[PDB]
Amino acid sequence: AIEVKDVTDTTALITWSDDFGEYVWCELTYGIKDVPGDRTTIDLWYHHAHYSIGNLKPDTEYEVSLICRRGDMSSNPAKETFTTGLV
Amino acid sequence: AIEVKDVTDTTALITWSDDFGEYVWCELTYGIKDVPGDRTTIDLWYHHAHYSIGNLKPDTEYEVSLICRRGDMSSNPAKETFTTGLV
Amino acid sequence: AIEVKDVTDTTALITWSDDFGEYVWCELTYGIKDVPGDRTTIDLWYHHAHYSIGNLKPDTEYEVSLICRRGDMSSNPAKETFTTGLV
Amino acid sequence: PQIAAHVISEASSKTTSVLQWAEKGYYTMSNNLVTLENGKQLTVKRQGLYYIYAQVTFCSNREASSQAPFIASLCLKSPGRFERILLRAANTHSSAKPCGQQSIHLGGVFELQPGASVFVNVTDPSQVSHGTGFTSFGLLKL
Amino acid sequence: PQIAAHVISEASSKTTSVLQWAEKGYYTMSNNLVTLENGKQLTVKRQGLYYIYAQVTFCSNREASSQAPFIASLCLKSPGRFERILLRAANTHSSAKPCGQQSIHLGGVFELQPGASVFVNVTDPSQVSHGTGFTSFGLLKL
Amino acid sequence: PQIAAHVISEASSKTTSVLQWAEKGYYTMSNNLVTLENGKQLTVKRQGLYYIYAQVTFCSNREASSQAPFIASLCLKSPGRFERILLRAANTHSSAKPCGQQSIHLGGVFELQPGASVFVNVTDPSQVSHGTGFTSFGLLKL
Ligand SMILES: *[C@@H]1O[C@H](CO)[C@@H](O[C@@H]2O[C@H](CO)[C@@H](O[C@@H]3O[C@H](CO)[C@@H](O)[C@H](O)[C@@H]3O)[C@H](O)[C@H]2NC(C)=O)[C@H](O)[C@H]1NC(C)=O
Ligand SMILES: *[C@@H]1O[C@H](CO)[C@@H](O[C@@H]2O[C@H](CO)[C@@H](O[C@@H]3O[C@H](CO)[C@@H](O)[C@H](O)[C@@H]3O)[C@H](O)[C@H]2NC(C)=O)[C@H](O)[C@H]1NC(C)=O
Ligand SMILES: *[C@@H]1O[C@H](CO)[C@@H](O[C@@H]2O[C@H](CO)[C@@H](O[C@@H]3O[C@H](CO)[C@@H](O)[C@H](O)[C@@H]3O)[C@H](O)[C@H]2NC(C)=O)[C@H](O)[C@H]1NC(C)=O
Repeated sequence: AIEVKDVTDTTALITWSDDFGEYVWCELTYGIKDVPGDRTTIDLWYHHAHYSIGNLKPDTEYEVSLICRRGDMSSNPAKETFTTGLV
Repeated sequence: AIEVKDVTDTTALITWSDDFGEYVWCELTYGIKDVPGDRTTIDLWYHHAHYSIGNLKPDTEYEVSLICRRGDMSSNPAKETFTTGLV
Repeated sequence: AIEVKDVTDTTALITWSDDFGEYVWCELTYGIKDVPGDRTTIDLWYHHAHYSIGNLKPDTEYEVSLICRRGDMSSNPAKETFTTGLV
Repeated sequence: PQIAAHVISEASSKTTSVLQWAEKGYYTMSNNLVTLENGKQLTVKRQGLYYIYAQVTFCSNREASSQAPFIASLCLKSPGRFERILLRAANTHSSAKPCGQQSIHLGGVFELQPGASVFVNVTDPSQVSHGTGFTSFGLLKL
Repeated sequence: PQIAAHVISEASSKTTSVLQWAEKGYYTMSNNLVTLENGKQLTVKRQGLYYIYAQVTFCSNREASSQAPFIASLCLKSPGRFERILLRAANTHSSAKPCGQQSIHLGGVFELQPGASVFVNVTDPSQVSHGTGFTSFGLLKL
Repeated sequence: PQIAAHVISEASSKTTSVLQWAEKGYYTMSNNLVTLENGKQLTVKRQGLYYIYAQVTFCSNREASSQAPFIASLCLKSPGRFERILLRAANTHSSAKPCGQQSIHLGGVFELQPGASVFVNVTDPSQVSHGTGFTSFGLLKL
């Protein structure tokens, strides 16, 4: 699971679950979908299960990524897409 | 509240309470009242609520002070007076 | 108490108890009995109560030692002997 | 009757300090005399003594956060009376990279009146971990 | 009958390791079959199984204190028998400036006899925080 | 009937993550409707609500151990169903020399069915302290 709730003009709640395996450290990576380049990356504990993103551009289709790590071994990159609103 | 209990020759129990606000770090300051100069200052967690003073001079009127801090904002300096005993 | 359980070819479980006093840090020291020289020493919390030794030589009579410390004061060196098995 | 509860944690976009909970996973609501209201509080309907408990697990950093500990408080709103604190726990932020994980556990015996609500709040909710098992909140009547 | 207790902490000029408590704030003493004696112990009058708990919160520093952890122990004095330890918890002192805050929580099911007294003691009482909620001690009969 | 338990810790040569316990010291087994099986689990025989708790104390070091916290989990094996996690707690390893001591406490209200077994496991069992009082595990039926 990797859900995207409460998407507004500038913000969005990312959540996930502890089903993948015995992982420890993960990278929440996001940025504008199909405007190649600028990407924000965020180190999170696997069992933290949430991050709230802010300072997003309105009316913009974003792209979220979540790969998780146990030592040198790494998890299946779990993706999700979302589009901010406008006002 | 800022009470002074168990005053003896050389010692005294200072106590206070968590009524002032959402403060974090405080300065318990004391010294001889009206012998201008030498003052002892003690960093304490706001929610610690107690300090026991020692190595005080007997038969001496002391003065206690307690200002508390939340970032740059600071609390109402709460004072109290006490006089050690003798033997 | 200072017991030695589960002695096998290469391994052994050392256990003890919290009866000696109010000690803090201890030294579990072992090595081959009567082959003078090479000794392994292991810093342990007094209230940890266990260490599992590995990489021991088979068919060999070993010697365990346990002195415990509270500041500069030190405990009665509590010894024990054990002999590994073979296969 | 047997009156107990246990509700798991649930993240949200609130900013406000009051933790959110849900009747999900291995939750418990014995009967309607204990209720979870608006995902934020366990409200009781019978007067008496309860053992209320809560467990906050959180990941924090000393450099990222301000010079102030993580405080979790278990609070009581009784009807027709002011807010009250029952239990509190404080933990310094860790020096560990990305963050340092630690758990708090509050538990105690208090007298709830009818319509009384209990809730758990924290200094920084963004730091609270919400993985299966890690953060939960409950109650049981003596 | 319903036999439970919960007493809040109270600072004192004792030096001795045994923590002091008071029937103040949101305390509980159900009936005279549980009593708080001399501010230091919860004494029972009926034989049986109890869930005893205590929560110590403390502020400490690694440089100021000696190379030794903060130990809180929940002890039992039964009549006509030696002292006994039931539960213990240990915490290293923090590296944080002035001090670093942390909470312990002990809780367990034990068999008390009639006239048995339980109490909580610590390595360094001067380090124990006494703010509303932070340090408390209680009991409840099954 | 009164159905409660409390078992003390006991070291072993297992490597496997499941903690071992014993009916020793100030243990409690009220009657045969709660049992300690193979030193690893508290199995119940009657359906209903229980407050299950456990306390792990451990000594660890940040440099010696891998970049990963100490996790203790309280698990449930029900008959004819998969394994389940009920409660978890996580703690970063300390920066203290030889090791740094800290305690976890898990406690919660869960519904056990008949023949259900609960157990406590940890990331690194070699780090678990086993001195009198420090590490224990129990249960009590509502
Ligand atoms: C969790 O919730 C509790 C209850 O709402 C919070 O406690 C409350 O905190 C506020 C802010 O510091 C206190 O307000 C202050 O009141 C005093 C006395 O009237 C006044 O001197 C200050 O100017 C300020 O208005 C409030 O009294 C206090 N309530 C109680 C019952 O203690 C707490 O802050 C929350 N905890 C966390 C960790 O967020
Ligand atoms: C909290 O209180 C308990 C109970 O009074 C304290 O435990 C006791 O600590 C003393 C001092 O280390 C122990 O005395 C020792 O007894 C052994 C065996 O007879 C002897 O070898 C030593 O020379 C010393 O006399 C005492 O046995 C021990 N009692 C029990 C029941 O374990 C404890 O120190 C206090 N805890 C804190 C954190 O202050
Ligand atoms: C304490 O014991 C529990 C229960 O046995 C352990 O939880 C289990 O951990 C394993 C290993 O990560 C999980 O296996 C994984 O399953 C998922 C989903 O099928 C799969 O994607 C992975 O490839 C892997 O096979 C298992 O699901 C999990 N069980 C539960 C109920 O969560 C736990 O690891 C132990 N805790 C400690 C601290 O040792």
